[PDB]
This record gives sequence, structure tokens and C-alpha cells, in this order.
Amino acid sequence: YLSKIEELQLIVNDKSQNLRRLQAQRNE
Amino acid sequence: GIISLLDEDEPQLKEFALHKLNAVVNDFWAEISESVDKIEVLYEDEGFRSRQFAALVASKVFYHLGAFEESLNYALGAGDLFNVNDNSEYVETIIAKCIDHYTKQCVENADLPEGEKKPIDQRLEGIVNKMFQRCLDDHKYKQAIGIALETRRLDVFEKTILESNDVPGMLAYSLKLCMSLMQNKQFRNKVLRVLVKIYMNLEKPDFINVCQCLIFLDDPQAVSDILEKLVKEDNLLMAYQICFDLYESASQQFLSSVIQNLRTDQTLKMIKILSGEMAIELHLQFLIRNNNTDLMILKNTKDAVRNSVCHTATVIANSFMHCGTTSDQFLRDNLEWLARATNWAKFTATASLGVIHKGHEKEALQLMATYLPKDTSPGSAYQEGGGLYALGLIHANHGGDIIDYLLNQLKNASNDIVRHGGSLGLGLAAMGTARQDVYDLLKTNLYQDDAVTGEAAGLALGLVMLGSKNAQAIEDMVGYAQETQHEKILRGLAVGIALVMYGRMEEADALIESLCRDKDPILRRSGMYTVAMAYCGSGNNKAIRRLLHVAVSDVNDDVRRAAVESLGFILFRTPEQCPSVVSLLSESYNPHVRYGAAMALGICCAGTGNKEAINLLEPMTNDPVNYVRQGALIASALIMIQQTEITCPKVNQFRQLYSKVINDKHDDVMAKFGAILAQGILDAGGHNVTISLQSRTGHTHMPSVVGVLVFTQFWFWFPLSHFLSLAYTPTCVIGLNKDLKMPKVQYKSNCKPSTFAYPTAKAKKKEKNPARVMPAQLKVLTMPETCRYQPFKPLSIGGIIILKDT
Amino acid sequence: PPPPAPQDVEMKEEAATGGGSTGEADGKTAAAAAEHSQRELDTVTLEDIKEGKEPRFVLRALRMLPSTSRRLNHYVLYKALLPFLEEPMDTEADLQFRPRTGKAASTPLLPEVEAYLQLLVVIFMMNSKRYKEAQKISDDLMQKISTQNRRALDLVAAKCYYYHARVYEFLDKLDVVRSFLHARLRTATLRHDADGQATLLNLLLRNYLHYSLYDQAEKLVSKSVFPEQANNNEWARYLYYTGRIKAIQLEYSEARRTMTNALRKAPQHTAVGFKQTVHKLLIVVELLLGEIPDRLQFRQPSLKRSLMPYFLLTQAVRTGNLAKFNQVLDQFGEKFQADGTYTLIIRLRHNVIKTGVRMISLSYSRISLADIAQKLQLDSPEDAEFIVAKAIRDGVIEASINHEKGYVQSKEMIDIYSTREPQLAFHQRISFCLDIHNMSVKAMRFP
Amino acid sequence: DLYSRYKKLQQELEFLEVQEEYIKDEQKNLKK
Amino acid sequence: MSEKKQPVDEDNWDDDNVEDDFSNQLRAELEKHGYKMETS
Repeated sequence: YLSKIEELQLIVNDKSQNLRRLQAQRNE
Repeated sequence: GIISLLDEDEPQLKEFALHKLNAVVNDFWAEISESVDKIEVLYEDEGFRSRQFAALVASKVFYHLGAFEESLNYALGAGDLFNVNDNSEYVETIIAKCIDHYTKQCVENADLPEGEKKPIDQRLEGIVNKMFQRCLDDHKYKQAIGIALETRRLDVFEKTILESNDVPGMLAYSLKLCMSLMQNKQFRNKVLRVLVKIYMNLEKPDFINVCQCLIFLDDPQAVSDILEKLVKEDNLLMAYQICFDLYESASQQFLSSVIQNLRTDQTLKMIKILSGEMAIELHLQFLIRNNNTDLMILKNTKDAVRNSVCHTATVIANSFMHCGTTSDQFLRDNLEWLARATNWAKFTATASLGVIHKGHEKEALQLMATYLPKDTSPGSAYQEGGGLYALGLIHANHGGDIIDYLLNQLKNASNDIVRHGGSLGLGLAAMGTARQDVYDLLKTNLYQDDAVTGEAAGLALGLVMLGSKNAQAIEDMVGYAQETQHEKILRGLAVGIALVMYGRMEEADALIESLCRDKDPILRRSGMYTVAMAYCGSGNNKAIRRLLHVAVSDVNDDVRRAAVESLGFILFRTPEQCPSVVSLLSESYNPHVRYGAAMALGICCAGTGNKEAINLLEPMTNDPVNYVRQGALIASALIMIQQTEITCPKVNQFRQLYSKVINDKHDDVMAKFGAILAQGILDAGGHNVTISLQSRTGHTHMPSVVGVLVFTQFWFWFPLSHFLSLAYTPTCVIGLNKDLKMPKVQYKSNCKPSTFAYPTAKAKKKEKNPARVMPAQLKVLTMPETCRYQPFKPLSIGGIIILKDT
Repeated sequence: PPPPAPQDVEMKEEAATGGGSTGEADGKTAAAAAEHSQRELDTVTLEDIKEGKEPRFVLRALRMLPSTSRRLNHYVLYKALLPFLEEPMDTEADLQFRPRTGKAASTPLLPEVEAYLQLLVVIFMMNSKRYKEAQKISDDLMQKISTQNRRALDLVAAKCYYYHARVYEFLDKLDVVRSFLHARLRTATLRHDADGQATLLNLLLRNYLHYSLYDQAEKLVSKSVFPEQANNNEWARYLYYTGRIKAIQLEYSEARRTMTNALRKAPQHTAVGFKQTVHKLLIVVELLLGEIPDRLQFRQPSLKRSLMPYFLLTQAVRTGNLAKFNQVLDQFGEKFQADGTYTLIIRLRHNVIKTGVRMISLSYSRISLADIAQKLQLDSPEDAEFIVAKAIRDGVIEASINHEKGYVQSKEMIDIYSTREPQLAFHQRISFCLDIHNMSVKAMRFP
Repeated sequence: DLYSRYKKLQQELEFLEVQEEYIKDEQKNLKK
Repeated sequence: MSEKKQPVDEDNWDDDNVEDDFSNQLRAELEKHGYKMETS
């Protein structure tokens, strides 16, 4: 579970890409 | 009343209290928390009747809490008891959390190469190894390797490669997958060497499996040892492929050293197969016999002439189309049109002729005697300089007495006009030789103090010492750049500084900081180039981060443009994410940043198209600034090679666009500039060859990186387009049963005919003949096992392969 | 025709709810689950209000390749309980749609709860919920997929937890379900977190009630983070018990503010016997403080029916007649005991004197000691002096009593002009409102 | 390959955060 | 999201607070208050 649930924690960090889209709109 | 039991000082009561706490940890979490100070004293107390059990209940105080570090402290007190709960719902997560603490502590120990690594808790290590043993029991190679590099211990890794002992995928190309995701080369090299040793332990060591040690470790003695074993067993057929594979997959240097080890019959054959010169001649044979080149496309571009850049653009474009073919039919058809070029563009044009003849090698030098200045015009000094530059292009990437002869010609050459291309050609021919004599002559041109010849010398100085990491060479170049008044010398030197520091990955970081720190913009541009060369084909965040700050911070547009170009070179290995960074940069106020982003997107994707990348290029083509437009047309062409109408919908539309812009007089002469060159890029080698910076093994191609980086500086310098010509890998596959024998081989791709069409699923070849074949077709190709000649090596991908004859 | 029409609309609503959740779950992460699942949950609540045909629709929900439209035709063909609960899995495994399978498992439970059998059949629904809980346990523990089920089916598990509470309400209580919730809390300790734990813990406090206040104290230690309060109603539920804990713990002043914050967050109607309980706690704690709150400001009609006692009790607090208070206590002891705030009323009987002193402190800057004795009907002036020491108490203007001619000087704070003396007083107030400028940052992040 | 996938997802976050800083920095430059 | 859970546990208002204040009082009806001043 240590190396099969920690990857799941990186999935939590995927939401930062949504923030990157919002900032990208501001750049435009 | 757990506290009340603790209040009475009886050893049996001490056992009763821990047992009662174990029974109802959830019911009274606060009661353990209130008595946690008392529990901690008992857990660390040897006198306590069950300190290990008290530690187990101490983890229960932290059952509601999320502190892994406290559980590790409890593991020290528990000793065996923490290990005893090998699998227990909540505790299993807490021991896994301790394993996470263990890996981070172990990674820190791996980080220290000076020793004095902090000791892992033995009890913590014991739970980790026991769970690791459970992974071996599970038999999953992935679960077994799950803590293999987390601990960063080779000894654990040897147990993980053993796993349940099936060792099938692990005893093959598992190393390649690990190398792709590997973060540290120093830990990776230990993993790579041990895994090749396990491959050697297998009764048959696969040459492809042991190839990774042969190229990534790059130990000349180790390749000599495997070659010696092949000579000892007289397995010439296996020996022939590995030597050719080494030449294509990796650069000389150590390859030259193994040739030296081999030199001091079979001995003659092994030297020849390692040299791979015959394979280059076979590639020339494939190009001359098979070229899909349309004269009409050249004529259509020829008819519309601005009479300025067009003559130069057309001559370079035809040179790309006929590179190595030696078919200069276009030059033969027009004499007055060729004569129109001025003395400078004509110097570039003779160098372009060298690109066309870049395949015959020594035979091409004899052919160049016909184009020699005494044979042609003594008056045109630039033509004479171009001829020397052409000679260098023909022998480029090859070390030979001809290169020394070019150096002798350079000694007798005029200091400036002949050395304008003569030094550039000699450096390209001697690239990677690191000969002291060539370095001294290049220094003489550098100390001539003429920047135009010096810029050529500066690029040459970088090529000869490329990857050298020579402090003396870098010091001389940086010192001359500081003292050189002329900017043109600085620009050539700036490319040279980056070339010398190649694939350092951290060795030149101090130099990169110093160049970025340097007030001069050109030195800062060199620093961005140094980031690209040191981290070529690397997704390392550190290289990207420095590039990220400089492009925003530097006001100078040229430096900002250089940074965007650098982003493409580093991300060639992972080009899927290459368009996403470029898209925001592609739309910007600076013409340079948009132009740089279009160039960057094209280089990282290279021959491959990301679809999103092709879509992003189309608006860049419509951009108002001509400078941005010219970059977009060329960038699309680089993506277009290795592509057909079926693979990409707009491939024809971009081709029609290039013809349209050339046809329209209203379109800016600067805007059209490289659209004719872009047609040449797509039609390079009759479309047979394509730009790839990455080997199938994953090794970076040294010619590919040099050509693309210099090609970005081609906008700064027109002749640098010839440097792009070197980086044109063929899509053809070489299949010879014997080195001197061409067998009739008819592998069938069994793929849709539209992919095959070049402007019924089967494929055929005659008296292998190596001919252009799509890499996707190579992936799906079927070998002719039924045919008497069937490849001994699996033909998974195009390239030289062992062939078996019945 | 009239009985089939309710079935057709409910089946169409369930099909739309399933399609939306499944399509979002297939694409992206985070947006994949709970984007419309909360809307689907309110739609499910509407379906609960609007009613066996639903079990036939549940039967064979998924088989392999998508045939949901064909399955809807099959449900109509059946038209043209415990076996039904396990029938879809038994008839054919879904072969996909793992988040949907948990939602599909949840759909039969709501009619079983709607039946309100209060019998072993309801316990069988609890067993079906346990099977659904096992799928939820394995959603990230065994399946290595993204937490679509943790993001959405955990709310379904929360509904199942409430159904489990119903079964325990029919019987006694299940601390083991709370322990299972503690295991869910360990899952919350992992990548994704849910605040359902506090609500079940509130029920645990409720079960112990008067007999144990330790569970409430344990709750205070148990309090962690989860300030997201996405439900908001959940935050009110947490606040309602947290305020109750403080009120029983004698922290009445903090409790009244918490109850007021809890009272504000009541989007659901809570029309009868619901919001009135939250109102009841706020009014009693303010009366316990001694400040008198008139019922005219809110006066919900259902609050009013339960307020016939408290309203007379509020009049009794104003009056000096103990016998009127005694009549209210004996006549209206019932209902307040049902509320569970009856103990607070018992402490309030002594508190009546404090209300008068607070009125005196606001009304008179420097009242005479003898006058205080007349106002509060103290038997003796020395008893009044003793009451004055009690009057100083805490959170009131300094008495600064001379103990001689000055008597109850009770000097009020002076220079309270929002000037230098209150410079901290009227600048600190702005800092809190200016701090709420965080809303501009939070909403700006959402795009 | 769960252990390998954990590294791959971790790489994706690291690249995204590295890129995320660039957008804000350029946006600040645009404001000036 | 109905809470439920706790069922187990002007025209006729606005002046209610004012009325409550002197509901016990106002026995004098003001006229007696004037008579009390007259006795004073």
C-alpha cells in the first residue's frame, strides 16, 4: 500500500494544473 | 480508569494497563492522550514489564493522530512487537508511514557520498525489510522493486531483481524503463552496472540488454571485454551487430578506445564493423539508389525569385533534398541563376554542394577536386572558402587523415577569407576529436582578432572540444569573449562555450550561473545555450527553472529568444509536454518570444507531431510580424518530415501554404525567407531522412543535438543551416546476413498503404534494399521468416540488425 | 395510468442522475466525482419524498457493454424486497462503472428506509449497506483508482450511516459503527478527507447524554481541521453540538455565539421540531448569561409551540415572583426534559438574581448599596454587599466599590468614545471585516 | 508498476509546479 | 438536506416585547399614577 497509495496522493496534486489554466487565462 | 491502574506501582498491573489500553484504544483516545506522558516514560523504560507493549499502545495514542515519526519512535520501543503486527488494518498503514519515513531517511543517506550516513533505525529497517519480503512472496516485480530504489540500497535491489526468482522482464529491458524515470545518474549507474551483471549471469547475455552498459556506462574496457568474448567464441555474427549498434547508438571517444583495445581476419572485421564507415556508405547507397525528390517543386520555387534571399534559400533547400544523394540536377539545369548569387551567398552555395555530396567521403573529396577553386575560379576567394567549408561538411562527424590534411590546408590558407569557412569546416570535421593541433589552430584563428573568421573559429572550438568539460578550453573562450570588442566573435564564441559543456547535467552549473551573471547579453545567450547543451534531452527541473527566470527577467529580446530555443533542446526526450509550455509563450508582445516559441515547439517535437503542436503552429503562421512568420514556416517543416497526409490532416495544407507564400509577391520577402527552405526541410533526402535527437536505446544523438542548436543560430548566421544537414537520421532499416553480403530480404509491414505512400497491406525489399520506411511501419513490420534470409535479430524497429541465412 | 406515471418520472430522473455521474466520473479528476453528486443527492431526497417498481428498475442495472437504454426498456417490460436488494449483482456483474455500482447499491436502501419497517427487514437493509460499505472500504484500499467513490460515495456512505443511526435509534446505539467511522477517519487521514465523522461523534455524545460528558470532552480533543464545511449544514450540526458541549460545560458566553452562527446556517426548512431545538439552546444560554432576550425577534411558529413554557419562564425571570417560576417549572417541566436542556433550566433557577444586577449595571452608573437591596429585594444590606461581590463577577464594568459612603460605585468604563481609550476597540473591529477580504482571493482561485 | 506510476505522477506534479511559477512571473512582468 | 434528527428532542407581535415589559405592571392604568402624584 505504501507505493500504491502514495501515487494516489500525487493525484491530489493534479488540481494545481486547474489553477495553472486559471493563471494562463490571466496571462492572455 | 487506565490512569488509575498506572497510579498503583505493580509490574503485573503495568501489564494489565497496556492490555486494557490495547482492548479499547478507540473508546478512550483522550485517556491515553492524558496519560501519554506516563505512557512515554513506560514505553522507554527497560524496567517496565512490557515496554514493547507500552510502545504498541503508544502507537494507539497516535491511532487518531497522523504522526508517522512518533510511530517510528514507538517502533524503537516495540522492537519485535511492531514487526509482529506484519499485517493489521490501521497498524499496516502506520508501518507503511514508517516505511515512507525510512525511504526519505535512506534517500538522504544515498545523497551523502562522503560516508557518515545517519543509521536507519534497526526496528524501522526490520519492518521495512519484512514488508519487502512480503512483496517478494507476492511475486510482483513492481512490488519487489517498490522499496528497491526508495531505500537506494543495491543489496536490497539485488533481492528485488531476484524477487520470486521468475526474473523474465527484469532479466531483459526493465533497466531501460527504470533509466527513463531514474532521477540521479550516480545511483542509476550502480543499478545499471549491477543489472547488466545479472544479464551476464544469465547463460545468454543479450547484446541489446548489455547494450545499456555499453553506451550509458560508456566503459571502453567493458565493451572490449564482451567483444573479446565474441572473438573467443568466434561468434562473428553476434559481434558484427553489437559493433555497428555501438557506432550508431553512441559517439566515438570510448568507442575509439575499444577500437584501440581491439587493434592491440576476425581482427580486421571487428575494427571495420566498429568503425561503421561502411554503414555510412550503405546509407549513401540507399539515398543515391532511392530518392523521392521532385524537380518540379524546386522549379516552382525557382520561378518566383526576389533575386536576394531566394537564391540562397533555394540553394540550401535543394542541398537538403539532395543531401548525400550527390544528385545536383538543379545546379546543372541553371547556370545563370547560380551565377546570380553574390560572393558570400556563393560561399554558402559551395558549402551547400558539399551537403549534397556528403556521403562518398574520400570519394567525395576526389569529386570536390572538380569543384576545387583552381579547377573553378581563382578570383572568387569566397568560393575557395566555401569549398574548404564543403570539404569539412563531407568529412563531418568522422576523424581522419583528411581532417589533418584540412588542418594542413588551413595552415597554408589565407588568415581571413579562406578561414571564414575553412576553420568552420575543419572544426565540424574534427568535432569530438579533441586533437591538440586542431585546438591550437582554432586558437590561432581566435587570436587572429577578425570576428567574422573568429565566429567560425568559435563554433569550431566548441565542436572539437564538445563534451570535453575542459577547464582550460572554457577559460580561454570566456577570457577571449570578455576581451573581444567585436560582437560577431562573441556570438560565435557563445555557441562554442555551450558546445564544449555538453551533457554535464551539473558539471557546468557554475559556468552557466557565471554566463547568466555576466552583464554582456551575448554571454547570457551563451548561458541559456549552456543550459540546453548541459541538460540536452533532460527534463531536469533545475535547468527548466533557470531558463524560466531568465526569459522573464532578461529585457534583451535575443536572450529571451535564446531561452525559448533552449527549452526545446532539453525536452526532446519528453516531447509530449513540449507544446504545453510553448502555447502560453507562443502568444506574447515580443516578436522574438513568439518566434522563439514556434521554433522551440518544432525542435522538442522534432519529426514527431503532437497534433496539439501542429494546431498551435497554424495561428503562428498568420502572425502579423514577418520574423515570427518565417520561424513558423520552418518549425512546421521540421514536424512535417516523418509525416504523410494520412498521419496528419494539415501536412498537405502547410505544403500548399509554402508554395502560396513563395508564389505571392505581396507576401514579405523576409516572411517568405525560409518557406522555400522549409520545403527543403520536408523534402530533405527525398523525404527519406528525418530529424531524430533520441536513439531507440534512449541515448541522445550527438550529431542531432549539435545540428538543431546550431540551426537556431542559423538565423543569426546563414551558413549554420549546413550544420542542420548532419542531423538527418534515415528511416531505412539495414538487414545484411554478412557484412560484405547483401541478401534478398522481403520483410512485410502489413500496414495500410496510405502510410507507405510518399509524395493491400504488405512491404517488400530486394537484395538488401534498405529504403525509406515509416518508423510506425517499422514498429508493425513482419520479418520474412518464411524467406531463406530471415533476420537473426528481431526487427522490432528500423536499423542495422543481425540476419540469419538458411 | 395514475400509479404508473409516478414510476416513469422517478425512473427517468434516476437514469439522468446515473448518466451524469458516470460521464463525469469517466473524464478528469476531482471534477469527475461530486460535481453533480450533491445535486444528485438532493434529487435522491426528492425521489425519497416521491416514494417496488424502483427495485425492478434497480434489477440488472449493468451487465457488460453499455445497454442502459435497453435495460430501461427491460424495466418497462417487468411492469408490462431482500432478494431484490442483492438481485442486480446476482443477475449480472456490472463489469464496469465502479462508482455507479455504489450509487446503484444506495438506490434500493432509500425505499427500505422509506418503508421504516423498524424491523429485521430494516436491519437487512443495514446489511446491504454493510455490503456497500465493503465496496467503499475497497474503493482506494484495494482498487488503486482515483477516489471518485471517496469524493462522492462517501456522501452515500454518510446517508447509509444515517440509515444505520435509524436502525440504532430503533434499538439502542452502535459504538462499533462509530469505530467503523474511526476507520473511515483513518481513510480521512489519507489523501482525501470527509467531515461525516463529527456528526456520528455528535450522536455518540447524544447516546451517553447526561450519563457521560467525557465523550463531549473527548470530542473537543478529537476536533481537528475540515474548515471547508462544504455541506455548511454539517458545520451547523457540528456547531449545534459544540455549542451544547460548551453550554453543559458552563462556557455559556462562547456557546451563545456558536448557537447564533449555527442558527444562521439553516438552508433546509427545519419547519417542525427541528430549527426550534437550535433556537431553544440559544435562548436558554442567553437567559443563563442573565441578559434577557425577548422572543419577538424570531418567534418561529413551531418554536412558539415549544416556547409556551420558555416564554412564560422569560416572563418569570423578569418578575420577582419565585412562585410564578415554580408554577412554570412544574407545569412546563415536560418537553424541556425532552429537549435535554432541562438541566440548564435547573441551574437557571439560581441565575434569576444575576439578570437584575446586569439591568442595574446598564441602568445606574453609581447605584446605592441600600437601593440595590430594595431593587433585588435582598433580605439585608450585608447580603446586598455580598451580592455586589457576586455582581462584579466577570465581563462587567469595574465596581470599584468604596465599601463605605460610595457603596455600589459600579463606575462604568470612561472615555469609551471610540477615541484613544477604545483606539484598539474600534480598529480591531475593522481588522476582522478587512480580514474577510479573503473571499476575493478564494473565489478568484476557483475559475 | 504501481511504484513506477507513483514516480510518473510525482514527475507530472513537479513539472507542472515548475511551469506554474513561470506563468505568474511573466504575468507580473505584463502588469509592469 | 433536511436535518430532521431533533423531532424526538403589530398584528400579534413586535409590541409583544413592549407588552411583556409592563404586562405585570400598568395595574395603575396611568390614571392611578396621577392620583399617586396628587397624594405625594
